[PDB]
Amino acid sequence: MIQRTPKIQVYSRHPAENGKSNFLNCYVSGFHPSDIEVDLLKNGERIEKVEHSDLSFSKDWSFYLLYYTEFTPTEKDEYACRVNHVTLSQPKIVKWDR
Amino acid sequence: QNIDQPTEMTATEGAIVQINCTYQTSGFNGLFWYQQHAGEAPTFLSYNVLDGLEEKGRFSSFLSRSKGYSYLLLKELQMKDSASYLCAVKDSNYQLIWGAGTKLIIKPDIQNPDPAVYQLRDSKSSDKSVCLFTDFDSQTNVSQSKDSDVYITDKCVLDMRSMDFKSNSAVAWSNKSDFACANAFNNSIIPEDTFFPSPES
Amino acid sequence: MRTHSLRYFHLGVSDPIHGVPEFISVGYVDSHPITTYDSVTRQKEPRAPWMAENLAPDHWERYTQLLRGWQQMFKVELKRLQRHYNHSGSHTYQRMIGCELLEDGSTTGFLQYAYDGQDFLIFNKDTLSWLAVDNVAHTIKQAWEANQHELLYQKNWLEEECIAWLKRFLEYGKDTLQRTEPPLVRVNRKTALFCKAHGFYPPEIYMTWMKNGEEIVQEIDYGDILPSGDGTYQAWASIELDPQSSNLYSCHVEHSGVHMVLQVP
Amino acid sequence: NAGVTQTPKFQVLKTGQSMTLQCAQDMNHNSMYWYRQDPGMGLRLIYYSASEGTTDKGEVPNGYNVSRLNKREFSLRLESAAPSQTSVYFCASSVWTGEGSGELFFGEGSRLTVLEDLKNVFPPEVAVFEPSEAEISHTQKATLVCLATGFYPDHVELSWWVNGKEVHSGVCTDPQPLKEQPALNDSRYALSSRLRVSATFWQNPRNHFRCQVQFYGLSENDEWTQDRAKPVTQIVSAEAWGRA
Repeated sequence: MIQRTPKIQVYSRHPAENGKSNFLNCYVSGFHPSDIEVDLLKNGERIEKVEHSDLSFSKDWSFYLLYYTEFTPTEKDEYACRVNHVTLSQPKIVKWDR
Repeated sequence: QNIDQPTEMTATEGAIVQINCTYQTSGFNGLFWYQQHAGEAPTFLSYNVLDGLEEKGRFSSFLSRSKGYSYLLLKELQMKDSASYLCAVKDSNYQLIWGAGTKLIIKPDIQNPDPAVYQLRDSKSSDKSVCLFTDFDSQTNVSQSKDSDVYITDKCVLDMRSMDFKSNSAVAWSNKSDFACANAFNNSIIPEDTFFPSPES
Repeated sequence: MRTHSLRYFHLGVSDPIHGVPEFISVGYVDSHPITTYDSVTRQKEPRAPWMAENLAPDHWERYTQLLRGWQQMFKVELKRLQRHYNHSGSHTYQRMIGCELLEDGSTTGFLQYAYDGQDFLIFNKDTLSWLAVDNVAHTIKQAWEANQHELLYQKNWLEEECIAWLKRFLEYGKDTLQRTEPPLVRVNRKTALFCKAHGFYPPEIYMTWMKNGEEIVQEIDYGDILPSGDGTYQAWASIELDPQSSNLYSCHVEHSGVHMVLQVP
Repeated sequence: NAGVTQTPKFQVLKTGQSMTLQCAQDMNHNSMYWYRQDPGMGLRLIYYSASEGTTDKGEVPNGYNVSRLNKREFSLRLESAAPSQTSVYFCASSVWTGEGSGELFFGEGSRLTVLEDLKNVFPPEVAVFEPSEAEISHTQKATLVCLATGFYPDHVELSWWVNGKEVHSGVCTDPQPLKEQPALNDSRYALSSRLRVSATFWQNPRNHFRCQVQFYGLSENDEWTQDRAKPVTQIVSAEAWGRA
């Protein structure tokens, strides 16, 4: 075997206001086994300076991780998080829905 | 952190003895007892980690976690129980702290005491005269010599298995001219009825 | 004090891709990582500054040796499971152990294993037995239950040792673990009402919607409690608006002994 | 199925000399340990090896080092012996380090004496004394005595041989030696043993009794400069025949 596909949630650290520095978060959770690839996107291309927590353990034996990067949101800039896992046939893109 | 047990205990064959172990540790992951015969390797006897008494044969082991104390109980003592008993406690980081060990000395039950001091035959290859104090009851203690040129061993228990017969003995020897079995054990308190066979002419 | 827990996780992987560790172990107090070890570093190290500051190098050196022993035992145990399941490829073996110190002073303790992310063996420290989920587990259960001393050791560790460690770490980390950051709570429209909370610690929070003073759980959408990245958390809950009748909706939030109500005009 | 095998049983060393103690276990155990045991205190861990491929110091590592050569073997090295390293050394093993209740399986022990100079080393003088005729007629038993005297260090094994076979029934050997000069730090030692038989057995003229002391002493590569004979490892014995 039972492999669990990751739940992917994209959200800002603080309530977003255009022109104010923030952190964009991608929280990936509930997946098994532990190997996973995560990228944050700006306008469809990969952000270079992206940090993440260590692999974390849940009591239901699944795993979770937080990926984040500093940004200032603007009106035209679209953000996403792309995730790949053994349970996914092609990478899954989730857009930051503000 | 420390662990404490008595240095030595003496009891009679057939009786019961309780060997105590008290410990002061940061954390507790169980208490072990080991037996160690003189000149041999310790071997595992018991393990306690919750409160209570555990039996295995003639040996039982008790633990009270709240008082930090255990005992090893030996029933119906036999001569082969003569040994040291080591207690050890596993602390919070799973490291053993070892007690200094308790030497258990068992007094045989002598059914027919016949205390006597015998002169052994000289060896043509030795200048020593040798004297044997033997067959005394186990309450007699043999003291060290007070003369530097006289050597006296401590009592030892021998078992003649074929006859199911045990006896205590101690040996004294010297190459001094004044040495005589009549006075060899003069520094010990020996039985009033000890037999001293006459010397030859 | 609120409820707190201490938990240690092990993960073994039988045929890991290159660079990925075959063995990892991580300890947590509540949501906070406190320690980490893996087969690549082969060192046990602090993951929280208050652990590093209160435990001397001899603590880390000793537990590094113990985790190297665990690493080898996990490899052997996983090799045997995969042989007994008759499985090829990469498989995982996991262990979790820990305890909770509840607000009322009572305690709990737990120990269990999983194979490929599913329960495998579960310890009952009151009946002193292992629950097996299938016949591969049942073979292990038999071997472990024949060692009654080790069952008793695990009961003592869960009930006495684990709780003592937890109290010790809680004091080490008290500035972090015993603090309270109250939530900032707001209601928006997007047709449904969203009740949104952020900036709070600890992460435990209860948010719901009530309609004319009545709670309807099956009508409410509950968001997850998510880390914001700065040590605080955020959460939300939504409810669908009835366009045919007016109703008085209110968001209710409970956090760390304080209750809040936001009535939607 | 030997358990834990360690060597050597006995060794005398001069200050500064090097020595390796060996230890192997055939129990497929993961964890191995080296302890020293000294009078008046509990065992003290020197070094241990939680698993193949790792080792670490115990409570008294200074003056020692170890090698976990493979899963079976764990050697203890004294690079430059000190008199304070005079001790009895025990190797031990356990199934692993995580078994909270797991017991230790011990090897037989290695006794080391470290001396500033080997001129204090002596083998035993061994003599056998025949039973008292008074004892034989009073008790119908006959006690022989063996004395091993003047030896140093206390590295001896005393045994009795009756008609070419080692015997233990009817034997009692002192459990500790006697210091011939109790005050002196380096006193030579004495040891007595008794063998008691039936008078009928002693009175058979073809019965042969021997007491034998194995002494563990110097080796070919120890330097010897004294006038007396080099005190090498050797067997010293004395005998007696039954008397009709």
